[PDB]
Amino acid sequence: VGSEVSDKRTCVSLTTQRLPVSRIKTYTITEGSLRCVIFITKRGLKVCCDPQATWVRDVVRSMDRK
Amino acid sequence: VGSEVSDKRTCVSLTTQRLPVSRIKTYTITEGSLRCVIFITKRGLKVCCDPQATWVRDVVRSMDRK
Repeated sequence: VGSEVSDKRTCVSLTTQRLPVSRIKTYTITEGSLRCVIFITKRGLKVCCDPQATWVRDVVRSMDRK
Repeated sequence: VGSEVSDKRTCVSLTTQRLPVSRIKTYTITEGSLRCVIFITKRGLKVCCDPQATWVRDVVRSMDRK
């Protein structure tokens, strides 16, 4: 959520229950080059599948040899 | 049988994306005393959390090898 609503990621957040969870944990699903992140919260869950969509050449990484 | 039906599989579902998935799979979360079942589909995601209440006898799912 922010002061802009255009392109975040394709994530959906569904609110269910109000029962406490052990910890707000995130699960990553990786199937067929598809990532999915699940946020378990005490008021709902966020599930966000990403087919490496945001994976562009940003920043440009280069590992220092050693 | 009729219009009386407040009982349903209490799962929250949203349809997002349209990319084919490797397998419509389910991940079952068990954190604390909370169970959750996540359906990955090629056009949506179903997250069904169960704090151990939706225990009905049907479906009969042999655990698809995660």
